[PDB]
Amino acid sequence: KFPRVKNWELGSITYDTLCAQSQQDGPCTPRRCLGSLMLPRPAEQLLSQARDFINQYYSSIKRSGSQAHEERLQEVEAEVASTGTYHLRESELVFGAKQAWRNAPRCVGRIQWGKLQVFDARDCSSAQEMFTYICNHIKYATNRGNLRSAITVFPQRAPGRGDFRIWNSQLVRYAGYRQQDGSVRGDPANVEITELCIQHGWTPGNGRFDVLPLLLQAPDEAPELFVLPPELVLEVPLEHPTLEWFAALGLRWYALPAVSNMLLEIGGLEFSAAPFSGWYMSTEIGTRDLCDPHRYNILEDVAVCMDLDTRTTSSLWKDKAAVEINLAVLHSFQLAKVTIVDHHAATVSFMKHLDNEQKARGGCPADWAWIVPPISGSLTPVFHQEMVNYILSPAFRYQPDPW
Amino acid sequence: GPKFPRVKNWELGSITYDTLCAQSQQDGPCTPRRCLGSLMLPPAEQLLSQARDFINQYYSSIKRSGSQAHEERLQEVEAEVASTGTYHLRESELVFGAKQAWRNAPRCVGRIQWGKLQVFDARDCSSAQEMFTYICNHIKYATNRGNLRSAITVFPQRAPGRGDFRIWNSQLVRYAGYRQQDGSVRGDPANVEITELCIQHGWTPGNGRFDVLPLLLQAPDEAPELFVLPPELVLEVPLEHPTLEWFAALGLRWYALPAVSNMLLEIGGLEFSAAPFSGWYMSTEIGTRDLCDPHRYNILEDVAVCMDLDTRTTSSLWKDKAAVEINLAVLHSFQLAKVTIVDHHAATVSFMKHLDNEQKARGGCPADWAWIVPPISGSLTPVFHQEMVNYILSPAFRYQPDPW
Ligand code: HEM
Ligand code: HEM
Ligand SMILES: Cc1cc(N)nc(CCc2cc(N)cc(CCc3cc(C)cc(N)n3)c2)c1
Ligand SMILES: Cc1cc(N)nc(CCc2cc(N)cc(CCc3cc(C)cc(N)n3)c2)c1
Ligand SMILES: C[C@H](O)[C@H](O)[C@H]1CNc2nc(N)[nH]c(=O)c2N1
Ligand SMILES: C[C@H](O)[C@H](O)[C@H]1CNc2nc(N)[nH]c(=O)c2N1
Ligand SMILES: [Zn+2]
Repeated sequence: KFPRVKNWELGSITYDTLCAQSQQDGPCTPRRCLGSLMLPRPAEQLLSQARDFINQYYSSIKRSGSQAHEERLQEVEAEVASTGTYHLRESELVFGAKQAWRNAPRCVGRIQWGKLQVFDARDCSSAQEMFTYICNHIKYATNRGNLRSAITVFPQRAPGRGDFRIWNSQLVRYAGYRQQDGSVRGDPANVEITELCIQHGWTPGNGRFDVLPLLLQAPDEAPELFVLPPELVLEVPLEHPTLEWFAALGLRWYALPAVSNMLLEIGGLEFSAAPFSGWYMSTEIGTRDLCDPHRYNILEDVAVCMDLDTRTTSSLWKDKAAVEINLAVLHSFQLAKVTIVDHHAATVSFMKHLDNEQKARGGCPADWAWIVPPISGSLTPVFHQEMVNYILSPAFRYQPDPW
Repeated sequence: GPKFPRVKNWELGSITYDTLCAQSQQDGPCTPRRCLGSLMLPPAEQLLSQARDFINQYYSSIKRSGSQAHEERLQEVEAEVASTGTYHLRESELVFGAKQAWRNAPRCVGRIQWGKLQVFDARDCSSAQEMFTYICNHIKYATNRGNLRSAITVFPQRAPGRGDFRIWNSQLVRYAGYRQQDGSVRGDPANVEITELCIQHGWTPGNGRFDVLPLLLQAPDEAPELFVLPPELVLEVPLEHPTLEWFAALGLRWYALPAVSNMLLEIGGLEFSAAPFSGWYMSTEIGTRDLCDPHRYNILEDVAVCMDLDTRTTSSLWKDKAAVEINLAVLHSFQLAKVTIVDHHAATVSFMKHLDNEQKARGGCPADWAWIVPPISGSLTPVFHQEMVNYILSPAFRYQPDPW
């Protein structure tokens, strides 16, 4: 009923009682576990999610059962009954966005959950306005290299109409241009979005690190194209502390990781555009973005530069090259004074987070496969820690692509 | 789409559907409400039903399903159980069942080799001395002077109110771990308990970092007996590095033969409590886990110091650099000594081949993602980008409680 959770390095045990608060089903059944899959395959229900959430909020400010709490429940009941929906107060939105981050099982960065700047953009009525808000978000979060976590929340989904959406998967992404002979120039993960940007009238570049425009969509309208001013997009040229040829690879990455395709669910309400951003963990760039074979795929090139023996896997050329690239990422961000965290530091701070949440809430939802870094897994404390995954609300969810 | 889990590979963009999971007769630990896949640990006519199912599986695998021989074997099994409460496997049924328990093991990346397993039948064994003889022959065959061969030895099955055959060691070859006066451990900390049990049963202990443990072997309703493995039978590999000359001076070594001795082999409801099985190593098991786990030999710092890394800051990636060199030392030294070993790249490539074989042969393959993905360079291997369905099929290897 309540899972026993063991750490195998330390021998310590806890019990997860928080999981009893889950009201949504994940993908697993007793017959089979689907925990390694990336994606999933009336008024009285909105009302009961709304009550839960308002109960969560008054409990958080230590005012459960108070006058303010009781009247807010009534405001919500009256509004749903008359209209089929309701609206959040700004402070409730602020609390709900922090909770959705806190509740995100795939995020190793949750020790920071309390420190989140929330921009209320729910008075947005046009793609133009979305663009201004997003530029403000980026300027704030970037902070000249001293990165600050942020989320901008555009207007909620409504029964009668289309969604506000950002078509891009992140605010900052490099173009992937499909070539004559089916090779890719740039980031292969962004081929389709690059093609959508072009067909909506973007004049494309022809480099490996061409920052994409945004496609922003106000309800029931064609998406609109907005070029991000180059001065807003902070980037870090990649070089290596001792390998001098490395800088000649012309490699670079952007400071700001900002997710823009996820849906923020709070108290039954859905925010289909609510982009959020923090700072990078070095392995996201050094290992996945640069070394994935279906991404920039630079491993072999680096290994050859290092004069390694590329003909046999057993020389561990791939491992040796991957470490140096992750090292180049860390050194380069440090040198350019741009916030970054390495995978050892991040995972140690996640273990602390696990302990804080154990005392605070009797548990912490975590997806082991996503928490464990993609190199040096067992060299991190999290490798050795059992984890319970489940869905709490407020939540960030996946949603279908708008096109 | 199909009413079965859809499974994607994100590197290649390819899709399969797992139909094999429908044949799972046993619940794992997950529910719709929470996933517990990262956790290391979880008969009147219930036996008949498991036996019938296994016999159906055997008759399928030889293509005699629905035949007269198939129906007669069924009848023979229920009659035996009807009159004695248990039944017994034919030789060829044991061989099939043992290979299928390996095939079915969600945590094993070596499964491409599953059809190639020497099965030693030791169901006539009646004493601890004879268990020892059997085990020694297994070790000789399996080791084959460095050209390793997968093998399993199967001792008599659990019987109605009669003691189990048990091997007390979790592996046939393990290094002692000696609890020191200052709280620390000399040798392998994983093995402090079994080490202290061996002494308690009369072993005279060494005091080294790599003392091979004796076996504690238990025949039915008898105290376990202690058996020292003849040293010439236990092939070890001293560890050296290909370019770092000082690495040899560290005096590290590991044994050639990984052989699990504490797992239960269940076949058709029959339970083989002593059934040691063995293969060859994947290099990360030694150079990443056994040598670098903090709660194991823990040599990362020492190696990083020799390599002159900055061990005072995480962001120098000293741990990552030392671990790569240790894994390379393990591969290099096994190669030089001509002892079969597989690195984590080759192993994982071969496991993807296996997945594609099993998709065609059976419609899926149970796989535990967290165990299959290697402990270093995870996303550098193809298995990282491959979704996996995990579920229990039988025949199976299972954990069982310690005999003490
Ligand atoms: C402050 C620094 C932060 C760090 C170092 C960090 C770290 C990470 C990392 C490494 C991932 C895995 C990314 C991947 O493999 O694609 C991730 C996932 C995620 N994080 Fe964070 N995070 C930070 C801030 C935030 C913030 C502010 C939020 C939201 C308010 C957030 C919410 C999420 C969500 C929803 C996911 C899952 C993304 C998905 O499913 O695709 N994180 N986090
Ligand atoms: C041929 C070479 C083989 C290789 C390279 C190999 C590889 C591995 C590896 C790397 C693991 C993970 C173990 C750990 O981290 O503790 C493992 C687990 C396992 N393998 Fe294999 N294997 C091989 C042969 C065998 C054989 C012959 C059997 C049985 C007949 C077997 C059955 C198992 C089982 C049951 C586990 C899970 C053990 C547990 O849950 O504690 N493998 N294998
Ligand atoms: C098919 C598919 C759909 C979907 N929605 N998401 C994915 C993978 C998720 C993901 C992919 C990338 N490239 C980057 C991030 C930013 C991760 C991040 C966020 C923050 C806020 C900080 C940080 N360090 N990293 C997340 C795949
Ligand atoms: C003490 C203990 C008890 C228990 N119930 N479970 C475990 C974890 C499993 C395990 C642990 C270790 N150290 C070694 C192996 C050999 C794995 C192996 C086997 C074969 C046959 C080949 C190979 N390459 N590796 C398996 C440990
Ligand atoms: C199939 C597998 O679940 C998939 O490759 C996951 C593994 N772990 C991950 N972990 C993180 N942090 N990000 C990822 O994209 C993935 N990919
Ligand atoms: C907590 C987690 O379940 C545990 O540490 C697992 C992770 N993956 C593993 N993978 C393998 N192959 N072997 C292991 O012992 C483990 N340990
Ligand atoms: Zn699961």
